[PDB]
Amino acid sequence: QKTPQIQVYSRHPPENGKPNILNCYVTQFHPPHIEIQMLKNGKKIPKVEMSDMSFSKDWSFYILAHTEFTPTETDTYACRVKHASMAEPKTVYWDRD
Amino acid sequence: KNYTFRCLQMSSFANRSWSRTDSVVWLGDLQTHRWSNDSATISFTKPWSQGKLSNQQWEKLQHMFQVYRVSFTRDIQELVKMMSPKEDYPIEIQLSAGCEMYPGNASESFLHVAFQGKYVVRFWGTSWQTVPGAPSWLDLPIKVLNADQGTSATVQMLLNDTCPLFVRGLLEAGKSDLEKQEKPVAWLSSVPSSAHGHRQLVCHVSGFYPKPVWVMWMRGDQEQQGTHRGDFLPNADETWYLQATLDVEAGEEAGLACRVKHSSLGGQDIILYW
Amino acid sequence: AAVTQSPRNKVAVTGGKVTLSCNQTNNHNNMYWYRQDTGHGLRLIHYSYGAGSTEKGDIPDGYKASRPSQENFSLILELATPSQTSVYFCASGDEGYTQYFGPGTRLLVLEDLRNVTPPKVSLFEPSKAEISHTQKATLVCLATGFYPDHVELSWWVNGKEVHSGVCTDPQPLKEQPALNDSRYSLSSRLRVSATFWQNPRNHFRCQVQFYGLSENDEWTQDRAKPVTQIVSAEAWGRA
Amino acid sequence: TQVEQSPQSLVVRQGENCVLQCNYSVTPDNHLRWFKQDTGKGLVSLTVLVDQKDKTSNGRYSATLDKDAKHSTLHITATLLDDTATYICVVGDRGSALGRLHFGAGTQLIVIPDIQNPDPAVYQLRDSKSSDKSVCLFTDFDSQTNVSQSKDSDVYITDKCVLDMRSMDFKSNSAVAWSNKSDFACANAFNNSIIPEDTFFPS
Ligand SMILES: CCCCCCCC/C=C\CCCCCCCC(=O)OC[C@H](CO[C@H]1O[C@H](CO)[C@H](O)[C@H](O)[C@H]1O)OC(=O)CCCCCCCCCCCCCCC
Ligand SMILES: *[C@@H]1O[C@H](CO[C@@H]2O[C@@H](C)[C@@H](O)[C@@H](O)[C@@H]2O)[C@@H](O[C@@H]2O[C@H](CO)[C@@H](O)[C@H](O)[C@H]2NC(C)=O)[C@H](O)[C@H]1NC(C)=O
Ligand SMILES: *[C@@H]1O[C@H](CO)[C@@H](O[C@@H]2O[C@H](CO)[C@@H](O)[C@H](O)[C@H]2NC(C)=O)[C@H](O)[C@H]1NC(C)=O
Ligand SMILES: *[C@@H]1O[C@H](CO)[C@@H](O)[C@H](O)[C@H]1NC(C)=O
Repeated sequence: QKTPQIQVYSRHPPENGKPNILNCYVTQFHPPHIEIQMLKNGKKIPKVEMSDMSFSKDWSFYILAHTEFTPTETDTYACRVKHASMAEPKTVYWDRD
Repeated sequence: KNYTFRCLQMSSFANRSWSRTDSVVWLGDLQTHRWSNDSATISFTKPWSQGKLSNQQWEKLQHMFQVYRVSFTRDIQELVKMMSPKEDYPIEIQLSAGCEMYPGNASESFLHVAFQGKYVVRFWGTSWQTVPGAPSWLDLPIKVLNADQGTSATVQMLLNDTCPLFVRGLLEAGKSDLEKQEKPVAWLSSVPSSAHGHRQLVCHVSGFYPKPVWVMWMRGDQEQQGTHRGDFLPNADETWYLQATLDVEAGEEAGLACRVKHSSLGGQDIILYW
Repeated sequence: AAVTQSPRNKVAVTGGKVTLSCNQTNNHNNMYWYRQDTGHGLRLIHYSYGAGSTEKGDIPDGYKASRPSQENFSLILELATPSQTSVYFCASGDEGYTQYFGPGTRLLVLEDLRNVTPPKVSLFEPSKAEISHTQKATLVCLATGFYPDHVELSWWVNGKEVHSGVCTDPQPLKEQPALNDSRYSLSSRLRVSATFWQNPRNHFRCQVQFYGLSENDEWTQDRAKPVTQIVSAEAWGRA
Repeated sequence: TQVEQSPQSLVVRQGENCVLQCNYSVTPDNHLRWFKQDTGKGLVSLTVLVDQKDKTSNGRYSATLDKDAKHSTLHITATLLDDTATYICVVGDRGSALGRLHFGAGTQLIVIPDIQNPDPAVYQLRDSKSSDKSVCLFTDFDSQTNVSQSKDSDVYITDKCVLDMRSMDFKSNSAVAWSNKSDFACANAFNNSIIPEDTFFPS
């Protein structure tokens, strides 16, 4: 049993008011049963798409969630993840930087 | 010039009834096929997914895998029974089969098995065998599988004949998705470091293909040695993402540039000044 | 490379406990229990991948299995019902696909045992007219008045069993077809050459192994307990 | 179930050929095995077929397998009396012990014995213990003759039966009749079947 790594990042350079795609890449976890949701202001987004789950040479799983989004000043985006290895769900917030 | 073909199978067994198997197929880092448990048939994910196989050959192939999926399910459930109470649910089994191509008429095939996330069994030559580090109880499962002559014959054909023959078709059918060039787009950002007086500079690079890439922080002709380049991260449109970070003194951001090199630019680097 | 079963033949009562045993010395890991019913192939009930293991097959209801050892595999009927009347085959096998089958166990469950009766066995001696006519001599054996119809009939000559020249009715006939608890009768023939029968040193015996009750079955009736037993008749050849 | 056999039963004369079909829908079909079971007895393996288009021989038994057609046949050349049995088609779905066996319900085969020298006769045999109790034996008739049942409630008559005296290369049919009734004699018994008019009745 192994604890997930979560990385959140945009497809294109962020600009307030411009449609973009937000990615949530979840790697390095076992068993492969996992729950991922992408959040807009801490609320489930409907139009979230998942790549097929796969694994690396070292037998660890990964999956890419992505959704359409437009960033602003006040808005917050995150990736919440539930997994058997976690005592509690892990939430990582997107941040331009 | 050196592409690997990977059929990756994931099987989960919760208990004595519940189970699922999904697999995905890759050629290098492009996805060629998907087969969800919930689907009776294998799904193509590239226009050239069939390579140079004819319909009759594909139908036939897809038929034998369909049968395999069901067969494999009942088999594991039955091995568990043979080995219990020694070994019990949940169980995770992963398979990685395929072959690698070399620029002769040359190739090598593999078919590896992991159990609970650990590499334990491979097919080698004419039989299954355990790898170094494997637990001895696996010998019974192996003795059993190896008793099945028809399966070994089938598996030899797949690894020795079918797979290379198949892939060489794919490599011809698929050039120009394989050889495609996508230009990177880069941008700059900055975050506070855990050090009580420092600044972490981030050079985002996204949209490039193929994978090979060079990203470095520069001050004129000078390569900044403290560049930490992140892991390569995928995009949904089959391009790549990567960033490189540099720790800096507050007020030493003066005149730094992030420099990007990629096959797609044709040798006019991206230089972004701060 | 073979498998034994015990007993060969069993008569139980509804609600009895019944244990059918199977035993192999092949050192096979895996043993299997099947039953056979007319109009049906064999159907798997329970099986085993080793000492300690039992596993449900296709029709496990009404049966438990037991694998106390590599050698032994039991099928147990904690509460017998008539619907379990069947012939039961045990088998064993290694990692291969071959399964080696036992000789089989004919089991009959009954509503009550009150009617169970061992046979009376008689032997009839070959006719002179036969002998002079054909130079052959036929012996005939009658088992009569028994119930149920679970008998094995065999011929023995000088204490050795014989099969050549033998034939036994394919099924027993009912002594009284108007009654459902009718007794049965069975006949058999052994034919030998005149010279063989005319030797006063040859000992002929007709043996009927009857399957009935056991030492743990309760018997409330006055008559002799009709237990599993053998009954036979004998004759010596005469000049 | 997933294995059908045909015919359900058949009757042949000694020395004739016959062919037995098996059709199945078992997936996967690693192998198919044919079994002989004598009445009463257990399962004796005749032959196993493994290949995509296999053919097997074993004495007077030969067999074919077509895995595409999912079809097998069993040929018997020159049947003998001991071929009287039930023949069972079994399909196994793995090449190992992880497999399950799929059983057909079998094909019953009866072989009619050739009687070379009919010498039909009815004999009286006496009981070795009580010599006034007896049976009647109708014997040496050929297989054209059928033995009918008891025209009475107190007379008993068995069906015909063959015995093979292996070393003399000699086979014979026979039936037995008996009764307790006062007026019972062997001229009376079998006054019921169509007895061959030329039957020997010793006085
Ligand atoms: C080209 C595009 C591909 C897209 C599909 C993606 C999915 C591919 C993923 C993996 C590829 C692997 C290829 C396998 C092909 C086999 C073909 C086949 O017919 O086999 C069917 C057989 C059916 O086998 C039967 O039919 C055959 C013809 O169909 C032959 O007649 C055989 O003799 C007969 O037995 O099922 C198996 O027995 C497969 C064995 C399962 C493999 C497991 C090995 C791992 C052991 C792990 C140990 C841990 C156990 C846990 C203990 C508690
Ligand atoms: C198929 O090739 C194997 C050996 O090739 C290796 O195993 C394959 C499954 C695959 O992993 C390849 O990349 C490997 O290079 C043959 O196995 C040999 O068989 C011979 C005789 O049959 C035997 O003497 C050798 O010891 C075996 N080799 C090894 C390494 O164990 C196999 O025969 C080939 N099968 C067919 C059907 O062509
Ligand atoms: C994965 O697919 C298998 C095979 O399609 C599913 O098993 C089926 O389950 C349904 C509903 O429980 C049954 O009615 C079918 O008969 C089953 N088919 C077989 C071949 O067993 C299984 O449910 C799927 N697993 C998951 C988690 O969805
Ligand atoms: C088996 O597994 C599933 C999936 O985890 C679980 O939800 C279900 O309750 C289990 N069923 C049984 C009978 O154990």
